[PDB]
Amino acid sequence: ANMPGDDYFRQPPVFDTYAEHRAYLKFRHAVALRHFARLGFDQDGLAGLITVADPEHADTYWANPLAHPFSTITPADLIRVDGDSAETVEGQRRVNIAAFNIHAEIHRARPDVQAVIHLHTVYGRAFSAFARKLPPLTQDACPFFEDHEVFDDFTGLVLAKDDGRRIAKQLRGHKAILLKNHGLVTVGETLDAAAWWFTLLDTCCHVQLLADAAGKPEEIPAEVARLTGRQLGSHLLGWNSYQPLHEAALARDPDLATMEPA
Amino acid sequence: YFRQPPVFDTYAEHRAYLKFRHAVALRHFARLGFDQDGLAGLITVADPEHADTYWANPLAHPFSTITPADLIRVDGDSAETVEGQRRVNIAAFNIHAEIHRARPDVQAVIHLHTVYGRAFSAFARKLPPLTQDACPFFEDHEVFDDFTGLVLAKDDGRRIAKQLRGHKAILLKNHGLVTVGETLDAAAWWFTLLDTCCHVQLLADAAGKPEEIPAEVARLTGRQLGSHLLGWNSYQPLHEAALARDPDLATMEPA
Amino acid sequence: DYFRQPPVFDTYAEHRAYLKFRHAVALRHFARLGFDQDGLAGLITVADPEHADTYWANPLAHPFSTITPADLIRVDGDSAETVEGQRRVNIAAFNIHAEIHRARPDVQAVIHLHTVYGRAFSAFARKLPPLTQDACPFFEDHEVFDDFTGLVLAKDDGRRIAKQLRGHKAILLKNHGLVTVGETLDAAAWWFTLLDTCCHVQLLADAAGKPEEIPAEVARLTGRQLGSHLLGWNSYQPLHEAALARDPDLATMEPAL
Amino acid sequence: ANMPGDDYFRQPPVFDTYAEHRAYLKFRHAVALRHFARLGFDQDGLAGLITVADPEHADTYWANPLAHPFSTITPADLIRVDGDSAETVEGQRRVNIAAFNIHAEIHRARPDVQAVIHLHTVYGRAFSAFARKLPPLTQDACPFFEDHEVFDDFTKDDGRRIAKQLRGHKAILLKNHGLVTVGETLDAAAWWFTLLDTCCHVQLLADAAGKPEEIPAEVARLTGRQLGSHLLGWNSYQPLHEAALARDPDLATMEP
Ligand SMILES: CC(C)=CCc1cc(C(=O)O)ccc1O
Ligand SMILES: CC(C)=CCc1cc(C(=O)O)ccc1O
Ligand SMILES: CC(C)=CCc1cc(C(=O)O)ccc1O
Ligand SMILES: CC(C)=CCc1cc(C(=O)O)ccc1O
Ligand SMILES: [Fe+3]
Ligand SMILES: [Fe+3]
Ligand SMILES: [Fe+3]
Ligand SMILES: [Fe+3]
Repeated sequence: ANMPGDDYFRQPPVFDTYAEHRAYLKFRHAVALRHFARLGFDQDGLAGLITVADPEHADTYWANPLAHPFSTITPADLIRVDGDSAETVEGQRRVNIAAFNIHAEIHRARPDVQAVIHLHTVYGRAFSAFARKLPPLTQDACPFFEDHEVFDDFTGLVLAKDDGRRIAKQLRGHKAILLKNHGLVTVGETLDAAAWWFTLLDTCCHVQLLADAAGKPEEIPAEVARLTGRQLGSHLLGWNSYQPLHEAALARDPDLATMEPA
Repeated sequence: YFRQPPVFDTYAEHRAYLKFRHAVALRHFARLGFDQDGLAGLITVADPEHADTYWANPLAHPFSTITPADLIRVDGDSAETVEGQRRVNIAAFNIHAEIHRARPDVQAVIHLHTVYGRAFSAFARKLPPLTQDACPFFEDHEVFDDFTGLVLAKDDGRRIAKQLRGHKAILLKNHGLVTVGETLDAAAWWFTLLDTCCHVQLLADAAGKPEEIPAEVARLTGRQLGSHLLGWNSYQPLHEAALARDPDLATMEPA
Repeated sequence: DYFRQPPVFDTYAEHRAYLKFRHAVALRHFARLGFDQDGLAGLITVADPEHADTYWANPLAHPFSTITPADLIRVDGDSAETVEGQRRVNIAAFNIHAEIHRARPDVQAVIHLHTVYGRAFSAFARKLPPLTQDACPFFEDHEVFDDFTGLVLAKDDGRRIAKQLRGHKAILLKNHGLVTVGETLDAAAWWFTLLDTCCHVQLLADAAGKPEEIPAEVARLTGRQLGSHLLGWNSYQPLHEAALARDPDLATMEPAL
Repeated sequence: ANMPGDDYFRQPPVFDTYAEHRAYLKFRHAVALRHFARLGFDQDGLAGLITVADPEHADTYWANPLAHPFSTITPADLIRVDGDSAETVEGQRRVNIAAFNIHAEIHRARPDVQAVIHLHTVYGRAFSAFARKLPPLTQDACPFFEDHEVFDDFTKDDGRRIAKQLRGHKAILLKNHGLVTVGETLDAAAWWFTLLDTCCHVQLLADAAGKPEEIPAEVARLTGRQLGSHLLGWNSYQPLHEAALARDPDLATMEP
């Protein structure tokens, strides 16, 4: 309505060639893993995965390889994985096939999505144990209002594609899904937006848990939550919100910063 | 016994001091983790010469890397950047400009989105005088008891400014904390202290049923520890600690 | 093919050098997590591969953050005397570890560190529920030691703990803290790391409300999938590597092969 | 009881000269402040104070000066303060006179005590709001069992009242305020402070999570005797001192 004008926010970049787009994505992919490591989302052993669709090779995805610590990962460590077979088509190492099954099915169900993020975190795990939608407790939780789901089954590791299919079906067109008794998944039209939604979702889980422990807080009414969610929950806002996180992660590691593509 | 805020002979010297302190305060807040909030956080500092214009951190610049040269000067009425190229967060700026207009005594307004501040703000409740450290807020802060989404209309900023009255802080319910100060330093101390007090209150409420300090004691304590002089002085080691962490920024310190 | 396998060594000397290096790095990993703040309380023992009933240990009072392979001491199981090195072990903690080692010839390493979440959860004298997938490795595979008699200054109290542990991967010493074991140091250190985080999650969820646990039959299946030695060993690898990357100086002490 | 023999633990050092003793104490004092800064106990503005009695000059105390951040302090920044007047007798800067009044009265009441520590912390502040003794919830809390008090009022006369309530104990909880510990050495005092804050953290979390069971008094008292002596506190602090040194090579070089 009285939202800022067209030129207020920065726009996601567009690239001439697939190779230029790919170099940009692999760098942002590595930086996002460094950002998540610094938040402590790298402690979960082999559980964490970020997939980014290759712009040129349909139905193949860049991924962090099994067991590589997020804190040291570089673009050259990323592997490209075939969606259907989960086989590595570029690189030597394998992906986490269970996590990858979930991601590939989400990617297949969501052609609009460039990136899927699933990391095992403390606040995310704890909140997921309630099998409950994230309430619109504060303005910052409103981007998820009427735009996330709870996957209300838990059948162990997703070793059958059918489990991935069921998760993707429950996600529908939403930005996030809570795997009950498991943890958070976010998606985005860009890696940047996906990584912002993940960061924000974990912080919202933290806030909700603490407020519930401390007393009986009041949530924002639906009508205001929905308005606020429209204001703050768009791809453009998510992409823009991620930028200082990317930049801050660069400033922290001069070595990674030097690998930024021309 | 206490140090006094400095006096300057020229606007240029005063301005350079303010911009340096402004950037260091952002580095202090980044180190506390208050830089995780995307585009939400804002600190405004009145320019000492140019009435009704305010230095601000620009939209999307990470607090951890910001320098004086990154700060933008923004016109209070239009929210237009009049010095620098980048834009301010116009929603947050609407709140700050209205508070500045309502409070000629205030040099600085701070609003950052934090975990403890967000959580506590969800209760729409004044911060109790639970410990000595919470007493600076006792009978000196308000709750803004409305939430209508982003503050995109100056009128909503006006309402917040009206509710703040002469107080040092206001809790925007279901949103987060705002503090003010006669100096940037005092404002940044109040913000730091308020977040810690929110943390302590939430933990104590979760753990059981704690007892507050009685109002009579709280008010006396609050007078002792809630003055501008105390707030300004309390901030000094925080400024210095932030400097020690970045030698590069430390070299940009004016004389 | 998919998972890596623990290494096999041709000589006791090569095995030993590998273990001491991994032992030091594990202590660096735990320091970084803040599990080094407990004064003298924390202990990791690693069985020597050649010398029966003797154990490498971190020495009393050496900070985890600076420890190197050369600082580790080898301790006799029965006497708790240092047989290699100069310094003494924490004899109370060692009594527990020696008895567990004696009871569990399959175990290479025993880990006991005093942590905030571990201590807090241990105050409830309660098994760790299968609240999330990550807690399932402990499902039907850990015990609670349901006595607390002070420092373990008698072998007999170590015996009681070892008896209650049975064949499990972990035991919660009530009003005290966590102990994990493993067929390798790596797996033991992964179980400890994971156990502490699971204690954290359980405490927060119980504080926040009334969460629902995974049903037993699903928990048991998940626990078999994620609770094997192979999975534990593999899960630890990025933690070892991340600790190395943090200290180039320690990283240079890595043995070859 | 079944406790280790004579030579098992290291002993606090003895010096032949006050000059050597003093240089040792000032170095340890600076390092302890670095240790506490790293724990985040430096966030509390002007609130935090560590006093260390000078070994030679009666009723005078080394202190961190008002408003110097803990993270950067060196031995040369410490000031020596007269107990009675709170005047700086060595150095230029002033101490926090309010906090110092509490410390000086504690020192006066406790000739056995070398060091008094009062820092404002999150878990300490929160737990102190309950005006309740720290229960023997885990082994680690047992050093405080029957060896700490709650000051059941609101903050020289105030210092006197605190010192009276502390009696011969290692710690006192200032209700609705925060923690104080003391020690026969700086090292032991700093260990008790570190440990006390962690114990407050554990107690708060366990009380939030449900209804935990404490160690019975008889076992708590035995455990407290095993782990709550000066010797054990001194020894427990040593890795914390050494770890703090390893973190700052620059401070490490100032070691006497
Ligand atoms: C067995 C396998 C293919 C992968 C291992 C693995 C997967 C996951 C997960 O997807 O949640 C979590 C932890 C973990 O270790
Ligand atoms: C639409 C717009 C002007 C600004 C962005 C923006 C503002 C705020 C806020 O003021 O609370 C929080 C997050 C955020 O992204
Ligand atoms: C008296 C003695 C042998 C050892 C010291 C000692 C042991 C323990 C323990 O095992 O839990 C914890 C702390 C500590 O200081
Ligand atoms: C007025 C004065 C001498 C000191 C100020 C001061 C005292 C205290 C305290 O004693 O608890 C805490 C914070 C603080 O800022
Ligand atoms: Fe998973
Ligand atoms: Fe805001
Ligand atoms: Fe122990
Ligand atoms: Fe105080």
